[PDB]
Amino acid sequence: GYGSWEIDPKDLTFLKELGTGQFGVVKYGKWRGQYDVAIKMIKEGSMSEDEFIEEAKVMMNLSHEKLVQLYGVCTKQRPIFIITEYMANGCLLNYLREMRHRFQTQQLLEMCKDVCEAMEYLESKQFLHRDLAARNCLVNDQGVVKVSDFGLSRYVLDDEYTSSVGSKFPVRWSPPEVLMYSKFSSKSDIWAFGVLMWEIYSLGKMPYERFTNSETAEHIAQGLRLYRPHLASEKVYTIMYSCWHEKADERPTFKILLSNILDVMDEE
Ligand SMILES: Cc1cc(Nc2nn(C(C)C)c(=O)c3cc(N4CCN(C)CC4)ccc23)n[nH]1
Repeated sequence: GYGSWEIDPKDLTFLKELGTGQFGVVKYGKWRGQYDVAIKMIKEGSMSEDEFIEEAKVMMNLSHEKLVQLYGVCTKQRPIFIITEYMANGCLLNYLREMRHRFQTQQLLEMCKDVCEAMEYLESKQFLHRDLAARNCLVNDQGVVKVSDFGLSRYVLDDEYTSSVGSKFPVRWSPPEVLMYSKFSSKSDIWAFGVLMWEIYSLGKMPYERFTNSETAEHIAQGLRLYRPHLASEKVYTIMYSCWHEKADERPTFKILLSNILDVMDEE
């Protein structure tokens, strides 16, 4: 079985429906009567057994404070449950678009820092995310941003690349070598991170806000990039822009990006 990862359904309680997507309903509940959890009730026939086993392995091997944590699964009942850590402020993209937060740039840089820490860990484990974007990060009650949409959490979040069976490609988060040749690498994650920084500093604007995906691909083919968001200092823009070098091998690592971000944070 799944050992300690197999959660006893008797230890779950339900409080509120958070969402309903392609792979089923997500509810906010408690585990053991004390721990806040997001509970995904998997729609029967939305994923195969092998897919589940593969994606479970992914989440069970990876663990970091800035990665949305799997708590467990219930697999002896129908429907299947996936139990994850609860993130009270939900999706980062919607969070950024709420104008009432009136974010300081210090807050925005800390969001970047949180994600960069998670990505550095993934980098260290040789794990490629492949769909890093604000829509795929979650925010907890404390304003801490964490990366999700990996392994089983792809199904929890009703990932549109997964639910569209590859139809909806993240063009606006992709480097030229991906758009041209499907050449995925750590450096395609690095590129995505830069675009994410841009999303954060643009308070959740769609990247290439006046372009189609097709115009976007042409724009980057001309060596052109996203402008500096007004809220981003020149130093911050230098960091995000470094992620978009034409040559993949000229792009920084997440280790370097984290050091750059911290240096700017301490400089304020
Ligand atoms: C996996 C996981 C998901 C999760 N929490 C939430 N997930 N989702 C979907 C991604 C399922 C929401 O849509 C959502 C929305 C909110 N509202 C949104 C409205 N805002 C004003 C208050 C917070 C909170 C939490 C969530 N924690 N862990």
